[PDB]
Amino acid sequence: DDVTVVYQNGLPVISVRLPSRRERCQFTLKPISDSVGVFLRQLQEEDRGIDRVAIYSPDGVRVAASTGIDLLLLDDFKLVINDLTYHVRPPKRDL
Repeated sequence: DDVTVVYQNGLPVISVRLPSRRERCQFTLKPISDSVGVFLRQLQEEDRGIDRVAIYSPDGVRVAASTGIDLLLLDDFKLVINDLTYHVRPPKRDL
């Protein structure tokens, strides 16, 4: 339960723990414009020691980058930071 998904002002907020400092860093994104590559590119740009960054679907399949993040916020998934295979369940939305 080390990574959150809690909405504020109609948009997702993803507070995750970084590898360098343990202070939780939240990530505000847009379901419309922001994509998975904006999120992971961001994450790489808040820790210089993040080596391989990934996101997988429940069935292990790597989710693409140009996929909209609104489409990622329909089901649960896995955010992978280094050896950390993270599991995330996002609250219910419509679209």
